[PDB]
Amino acid sequence: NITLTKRQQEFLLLNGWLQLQCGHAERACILLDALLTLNPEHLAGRRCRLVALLNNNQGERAEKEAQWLISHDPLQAGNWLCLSRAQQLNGDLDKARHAYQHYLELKDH
Amino acid sequence: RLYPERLADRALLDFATPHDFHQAMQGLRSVLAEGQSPELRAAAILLEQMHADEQLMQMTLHLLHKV
Ligand SMILES: [Cl-]
Repeated sequence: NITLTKRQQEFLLLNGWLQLQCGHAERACILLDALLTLNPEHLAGRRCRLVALLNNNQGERAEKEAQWLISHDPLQAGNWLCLSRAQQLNGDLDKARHAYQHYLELKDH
Repeated sequence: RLYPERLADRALLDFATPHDFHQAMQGLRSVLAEGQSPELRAAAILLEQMHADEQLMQMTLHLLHKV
């Protein structure tokens, strides 16, 4: 049994974001996968890994992770923007356009 | 322009932005070193590979006003 403390979860999250912000998308996914294995309910890590998967050209994993956030947090408009990009990387431009519309609608509330 | 796609990339990276470094890194490596799953074993090897970059990582995070 393995656990991370609250400060350790944030330290692992900031390092995952650092690699993303600094253009190391795969390192971000590697670090944030470990974070979300030990705390799969960490939303900030879910969002960071999602955009990390997009920049790592992993549209398949990104689509499922965009769906996960749409399910467990449907109010956040940024979830549909991520689904739009993932479905775009997956070639389904029709779906990507529909997910982008819901992103525009949800931004206006 | 009809659609603000020029702001899409900036919006994605804002969406991903979350709201002592040496000691914290050595502590996290300590915990991840015991995980047997592939995810923890992959991240433990990565954090060990970036060990020579701790000062650079702390400096960059400090400039980004995060750590
Ligand atoms: Cl030391």
